[PDB]
Amino acid sequence: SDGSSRPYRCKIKAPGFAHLAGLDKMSKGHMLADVVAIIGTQDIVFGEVDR
Amino acid sequence: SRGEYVVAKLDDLINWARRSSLWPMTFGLACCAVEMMHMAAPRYDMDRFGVVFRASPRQSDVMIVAGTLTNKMAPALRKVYDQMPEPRYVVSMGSCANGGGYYHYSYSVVRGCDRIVPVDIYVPGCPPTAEALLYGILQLQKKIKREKRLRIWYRR
Amino acid sequence: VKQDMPPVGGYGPIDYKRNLPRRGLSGYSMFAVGIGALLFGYW
Amino acid sequence: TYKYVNLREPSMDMKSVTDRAAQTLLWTELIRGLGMTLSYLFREPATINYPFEKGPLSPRFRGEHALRRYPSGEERCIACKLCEAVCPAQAITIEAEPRADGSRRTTRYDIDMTKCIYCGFCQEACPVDAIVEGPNFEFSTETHEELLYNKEKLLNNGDKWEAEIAANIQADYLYR
Amino acid sequence: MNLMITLLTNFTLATLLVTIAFWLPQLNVYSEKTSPDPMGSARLPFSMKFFLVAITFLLFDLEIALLLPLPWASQTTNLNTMLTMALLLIFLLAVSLAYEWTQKGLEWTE
Amino acid sequence: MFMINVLTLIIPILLAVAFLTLVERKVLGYMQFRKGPNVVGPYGLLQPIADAIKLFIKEPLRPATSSISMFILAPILALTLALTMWIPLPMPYPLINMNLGVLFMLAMSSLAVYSILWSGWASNSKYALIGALRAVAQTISYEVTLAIILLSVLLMNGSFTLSTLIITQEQVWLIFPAWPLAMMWFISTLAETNRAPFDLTEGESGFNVEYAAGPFALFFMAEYANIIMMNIFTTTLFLGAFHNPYMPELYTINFTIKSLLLSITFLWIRASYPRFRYDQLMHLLWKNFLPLTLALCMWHVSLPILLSSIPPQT
Ligand code: SF4
Ligand code: SF4
Ligand code: SF4
Repeated sequence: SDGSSRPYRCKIKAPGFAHLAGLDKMSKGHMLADVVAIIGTQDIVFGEVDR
Repeated sequence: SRGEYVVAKLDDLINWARRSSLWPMTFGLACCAVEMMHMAAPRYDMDRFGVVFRASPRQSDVMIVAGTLTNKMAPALRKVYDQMPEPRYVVSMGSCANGGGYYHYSYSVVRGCDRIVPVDIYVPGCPPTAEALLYGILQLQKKIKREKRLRIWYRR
Repeated sequence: VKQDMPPVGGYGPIDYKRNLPRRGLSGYSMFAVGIGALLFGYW
Repeated sequence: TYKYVNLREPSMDMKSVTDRAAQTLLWTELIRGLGMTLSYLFREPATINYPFEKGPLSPRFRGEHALRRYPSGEERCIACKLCEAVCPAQAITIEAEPRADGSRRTTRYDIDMTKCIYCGFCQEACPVDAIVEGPNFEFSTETHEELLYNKEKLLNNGDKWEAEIAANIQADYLYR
Repeated sequence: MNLMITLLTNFTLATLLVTIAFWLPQLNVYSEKTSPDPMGSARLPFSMKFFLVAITFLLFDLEIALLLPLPWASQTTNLNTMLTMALLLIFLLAVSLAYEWTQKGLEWTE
Repeated sequence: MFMINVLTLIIPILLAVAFLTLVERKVLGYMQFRKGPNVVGPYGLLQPIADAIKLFIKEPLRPATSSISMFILAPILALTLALTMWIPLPMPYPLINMNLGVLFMLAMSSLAVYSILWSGWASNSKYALIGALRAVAQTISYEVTLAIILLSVLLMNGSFTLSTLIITQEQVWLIFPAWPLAMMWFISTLAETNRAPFDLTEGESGFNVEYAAGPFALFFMAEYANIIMMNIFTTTLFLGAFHNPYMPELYTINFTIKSLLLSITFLWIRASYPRFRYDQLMHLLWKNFLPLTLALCMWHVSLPILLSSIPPQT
């Protein structure tokens, strides 16, 4: 806040943004059908991932 | 005459067959997809109308654009619409698909999905309720019911 | 004043534990039933 | 203040291991799932008969917008532009001028129903309860420009839905 | 003659249905589409596992063909020899299965 | 006169599979706390007719197939082997009474995979080819286990004639001496027709996605006819009914009720379990089903010898 009635900067940290970065690490050595469970076992909503 | 009556009854038959077996292809983009799945819930139950749940885009009739169409996403939507068999219809659900909504003035949001695909039914809301989307689907069924393809073919 | 408040005695108990019923016969009895059906069929 | 989910050591005696072997040789838990689904078949489904039956709603519901009137015919809005200043989506456009009798009245009141997020800030910022969000939600159109309401459309909506909007306001206004 | 008539009837109903499904909406008037899948530019890489399970199926199918006439063969007079040969055939089938098991033959398509 | 018999065999198959689609939708819906179609007709009885007329007037896809001969021929073979495969069924009298009806049905079961193979090859997408290869591998593996189970059960029966199975089950059912074979046969027929939880093309591509609405409908008819006939085959093989030579309608009603219950059990299994992985179903066959199949095959070879229970050849 800069003292006015509007925010100067509003950064939104989402839990799903950091979880999706680890998808490449967690899915290493697994099958193609095991990947869709990993994207399921991390509750990923793309409204908060992309903001 | 005889031919006008015959083509009228045939048009009514094909209209009933097309409107009573709608197979939708949703677009799970944003909030409005969650409300769509709430319409597919046992309380409202689209499936009792003949409207199946999560049909394949290669065999679907109507496309439901539920969410915000961004600049990075619109060519994929146009590709999906171009790879859909006729007769096809597009239903815009929510403010984002109608006119941008909250993100109308954003740099990366397409202000309405009517700039990419032709839209038959506009469902307003944010999110429009499951009753509202069901009402829009029923209104699309009424719009299909009063089609006059064979009458135009015979008259031309 | 009139406000949305809980009743003066409080609400009733609410269960929240996992409750699997633990139904059914044991392994010995199930296997005995299987061999009995096999023996009747063979006879 | 914490519990250990999935930290159970199964018994290694003959009875429990024979129960486990019978479970994986005779499909006990698959029969349990089948019995669950079969029991759920004989329950009454929760499917309502739309449009002959409607879902339950509260008098706080935010649907289609409308412009109200006083109980004398005079419209409530006095062109104070609070709703267009508080609208987060900038869906409201207001232009005003004094009319023939000198009252402060609007000459243009447009609400872009494709921009509006249906948040109800306009009806809570109105000092005279002029603009309201009515209970109507079955108002889907077939053309984009039909969702661009002007002052005449909102006045027609108010005159159409006053008999329900007044009752909803009467039932709700004590919580505001 | 009855079996040939039934086969011809099933075949002609199938091709009538295929012709109707492939040609009835062709007479309708519509608009054409351009000539344009995740692997369009990439070539198909060979996988040894699918070919291995194919040949395993073929060999087990051949031993199934050898094992098949047992219902006719159970009515013989050399019952000891028939029982010994049947048990030997199934034992050799199980030995082949166990040897494929031990040498990591059923890997990633188990 | 015989063509009347052929038509009365083959037209109720199409009616039964259309109303099987309706029954599947209704029974699946009622098992998850909602209703099925009840708006189009009285309790949705007009739903399959509307679906058929909708699917037969949709615009065909016209894919860019590498070959058009295989693209045409795959529905031809699929429908032909779906409808030909009903004829040796003893309900209680077969259309064609053959000495080796079981071997005939097994031969058409082995032959039915060419529709999948040609559909995968004709589509220009190589992902569809990969999916078709996986489906073919699954079908041939469960073909192997079907053949061994059928061999052991017929060794109990004593002949390949399908009508003899009614005679050999006059006293007691064959599910009583052969319930592990019954369970494994049921799962194998479930996995043969790409039925849940063994379908793969729906989950993460299909081999028949490139087909038009009409050919997709024909593939659907072939698959559902295979499902109904496989349930009828299981009913005849394990759960045979009481047959009176003076009133065949008793046997007809009885095995119709049993096969209807088995088809409802198929839909019931569809709405209870998550999908298998491909390697998991390979593990289920090659490491679990096959050793037990070979052991029970040895047991059923040796059991009539040591019990003086050898059935007659005729
Ligand atoms: S219209 Fe509203 S509810 Fe729908 S996607 Fe946009 S922000 Fe979400
Ligand atoms: S409900 Fe909210 S977004 Fe809609 S007009 Fe009122 S203030 Fe604007
Ligand atoms: S807040 Fe009320 S009185 Fe003020 S301009 Fe808006 S509708 Fe009119």
